[PDB]
Amino acid sequence: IDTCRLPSDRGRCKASFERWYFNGRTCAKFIYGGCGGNGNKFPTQEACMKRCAKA
Repeated sequence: IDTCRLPSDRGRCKASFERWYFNGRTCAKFIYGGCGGNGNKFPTQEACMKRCAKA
């Protein structure tokens, strides 16, 4: 699991939506405007846990 290592950006921009991301092993939460994301970013925690907590 090398996707949970990628640093997800919150992308300030003109957006401000709360999303989930991987933090080493556990999940996290912040205001992700939608600018800056690859494989560590995720809308719901269900995917964040199923990608690192379930995998």
